[PDB]
Amino acid sequence: NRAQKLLHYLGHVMVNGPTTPIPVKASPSPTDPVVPAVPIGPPPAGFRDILLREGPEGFARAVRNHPGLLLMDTTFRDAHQSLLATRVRTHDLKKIAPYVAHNFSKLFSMENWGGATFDVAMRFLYECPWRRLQELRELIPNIPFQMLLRGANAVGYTNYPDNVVFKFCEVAKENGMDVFRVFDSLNYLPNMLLGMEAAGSAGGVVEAAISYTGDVADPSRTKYSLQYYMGLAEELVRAGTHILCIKDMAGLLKPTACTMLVSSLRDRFPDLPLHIHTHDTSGAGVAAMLACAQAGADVVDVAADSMSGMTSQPSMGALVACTRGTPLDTEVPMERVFDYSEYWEGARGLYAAFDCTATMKSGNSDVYENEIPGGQYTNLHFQAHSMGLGSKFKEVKKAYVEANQMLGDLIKVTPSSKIVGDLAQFMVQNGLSRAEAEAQAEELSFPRSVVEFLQGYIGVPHGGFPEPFRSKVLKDLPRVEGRPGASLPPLDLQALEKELVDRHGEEVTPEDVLSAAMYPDVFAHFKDFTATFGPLDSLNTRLFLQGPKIAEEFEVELERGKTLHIKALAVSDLNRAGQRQVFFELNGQLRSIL
Amino acid sequence: LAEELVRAGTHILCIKDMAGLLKPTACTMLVSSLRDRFPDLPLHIHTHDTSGAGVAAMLACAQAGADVVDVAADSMSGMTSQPSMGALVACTRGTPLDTEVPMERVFDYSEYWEGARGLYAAFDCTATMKSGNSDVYENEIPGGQYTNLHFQAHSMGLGSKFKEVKKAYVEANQMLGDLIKV
Amino acid sequence: VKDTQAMKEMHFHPKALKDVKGQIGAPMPGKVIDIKVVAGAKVAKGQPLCVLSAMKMETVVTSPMEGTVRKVHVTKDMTLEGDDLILEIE
Ligand SMILES: *C(=O)CCCC[C@@H]1SC[C@@H]2NC(=O)N[C@@H]21
Ligand SMILES: *C(=O)CCCC[C@@H]1SC[C@@H]2NC(=O)N[C@@H]21
Repeated sequence: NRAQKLLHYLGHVMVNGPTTPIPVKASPSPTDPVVPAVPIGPPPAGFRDILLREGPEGFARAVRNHPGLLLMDTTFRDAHQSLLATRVRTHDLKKIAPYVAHNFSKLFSMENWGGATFDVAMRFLYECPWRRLQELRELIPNIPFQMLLRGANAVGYTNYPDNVVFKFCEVAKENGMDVFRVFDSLNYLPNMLLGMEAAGSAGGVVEAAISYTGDVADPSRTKYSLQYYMGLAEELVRAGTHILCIKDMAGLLKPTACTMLVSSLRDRFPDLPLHIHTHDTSGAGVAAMLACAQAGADVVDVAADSMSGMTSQPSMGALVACTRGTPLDTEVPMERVFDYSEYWEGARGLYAAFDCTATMKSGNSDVYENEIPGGQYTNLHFQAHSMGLGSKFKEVKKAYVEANQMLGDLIKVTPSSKIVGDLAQFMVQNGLSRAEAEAQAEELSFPRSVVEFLQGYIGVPHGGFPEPFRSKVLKDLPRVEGRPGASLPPLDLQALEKELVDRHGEEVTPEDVLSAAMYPDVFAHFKDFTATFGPLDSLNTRLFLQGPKIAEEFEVELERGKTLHIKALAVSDLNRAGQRQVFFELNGQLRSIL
Repeated sequence: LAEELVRAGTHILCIKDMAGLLKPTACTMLVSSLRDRFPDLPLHIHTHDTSGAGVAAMLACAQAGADVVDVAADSMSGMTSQPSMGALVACTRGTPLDTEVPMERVFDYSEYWEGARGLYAAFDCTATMKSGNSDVYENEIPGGQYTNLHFQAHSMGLGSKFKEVKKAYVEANQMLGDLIKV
Repeated sequence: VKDTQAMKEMHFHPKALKDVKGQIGAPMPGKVIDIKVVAGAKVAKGQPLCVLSAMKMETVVTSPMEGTVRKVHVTKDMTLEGDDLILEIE
């Protein structure tokens, strides 16, 4: 009945339209990206074999001792939200996997998943993230993976019980996951320690990143000076890690800030390899990255050529070409880079319905005032469009700075910009100003997420937050003090299995149990929709994306040996009750669908 | 060539790069070399942010010996345009070079162009240039012609095979030999 | 010539005036999750009575003043736009 469900789904697409909200009304171009020819032999040996033969420490000093520079390709998680709306299907994604496995072995580790990827693959993308990792394990048995997790609340946007985090982390490492990334929205050390010990308990490389905010070279900047970074770094290194990293979403790392920070950090840790993560939003990310590489850099995050710049990471080509006659010696051929960029340039036009460069269109200087995360700009644009503030997109972000000033200058990355994003959206939706919103902050109803932030469920900020505002908003509400997770009542997920089985579960795996316990309602949405319309993420991205016309013969490989050729022969009209009929041709069979 | 030019008699000397092929090493070596026997004559550099790292090379040239620098407005920068105002103004804050120009005013000057560029919807980089392309080393295509070249090719009707037109350019160059095209 | 085939479109949607404080408006557009107050019931200062849901947003309505409600313009599960008449408190 699977083929019938697929035909029903395609007909519903053709007559009704795509279910997912389309930000920009554009038709994907019928240009098939070229799949590069790959070698027949097995993938080469990178650094996965070294870690498999050794412990985490072996991989650590293997990274540390190596003469050269290590490349963090981010053309699979970063680039999505940096350019698109993290709105890429997996079907075309498994079209360079043999090529990445075979040609690319000098690559350090790959950024496979993300919390955003999980949310989109549970809400809009009708796929299963555990599967997304599962089929990708066997296509590249060469390179370790890297996945972005955080300390207190693993995958959701609010804190979660410790045992729950323990079970996600263990199961994820079990699936074949390689490297764990952990951070926290604030500088809250207990959250970082919880994430570190979770990553160790799973067993593997534990890499520590810390957010960089403000100018560390400006004498005026006093809240976040060099010493505040240094003390926090000392705390983190005594906590226990393998690789030390820096988080820079806005990409505010000047060349001077680059050199001073790198020299200061390496000054007393010439043992830990260093990881750098940044976005080329200012337009001068490449020179700063070059200076960082010169000084002490060890791992450098670099984007693919055709999804680079703008709000993304620096491209492969510039970094490779500049580091030619230097001892740094990236030593990576660029001819392969050309074809990889050509494939992505072809594939990017497939997703044109949601493209920030329609609004973005340029380098966008003047971000030091905005200080908007690179991975959140397009998401805010989309949500403003959905609420209906897309026309006043510039005005919405004009209100981001004032909200930041309302709750003060604090580090903002994942659950730390979206709340301020809600603040700015409220600011423009009620079309009001800052000072009086502060004045009449008692009666004026405020978004619930802001209230939860003031409650302190996320944690305590490094610099605090104003007292009159929290008093006028929190008012008479009970307040959680310290680390809420420690006092948080741990929840049990065994009854989740039984409830799922007795409601709609017949072969639910523990990973599905985890996904449901994480995001239950949307998990029910996924599962009960995929039950009716059949198994998705088996057809071409473009074919579903347009699916606009009849007398088009297209084959869907739901199973191997089942071509499922589909020819939309004709489409009928309304018979009696607003129900139409469509003509399909199977591989050899006619079907009349209603 | 430079010594012949200086023996002829000029006032300022300029270095032109359509494709933007001044690597930072080539930047510093060339600029220092020219400054070696003429720490008196004015020097000019004009390049195009075609590859994508033109800001780094421009910074290196400025540090070594550069005198005058060509930089475009932020909204008319990148892609295949010239380096942006924002990068050069921002990086030279705690730097002895000290551009020292109000960056707030450059912001509004850039915003004007960001708004105004939308009128010429017919004339743009468009889908051929979603992202800044490398392989400009392999192409040797001047950045000043790419737009006119595409307009002309579409005018004949080669916009569809615009891709093959440009990968024929390098064979054309070697068939006539490696000569400078401006 | 004044055209008689205009067929002016009727839309209801009770707009909440800003001058009147008793009238209640929606901070955001969206759909009502639930209502906590039935008509002819008593409301308190700083007490929640309605909850709004969006694509990825949730808002809970906080009572403006003290008194009793007269009618609930919104019943349940409807598409609400911002700053429209939903309840009045007296
Ligand atoms: C919902 O549609 C998906 C999440 C959109 C928000 C994403 S998540 C990761 C980035 N960080 C942020 O604040 N917004 C972006
Ligand atoms: C005709 O369409 C206008 C003149 C075309 C030549 C121009 S000159 C400046 C650009 N650089 C180049 O090589 N061609 C373009």
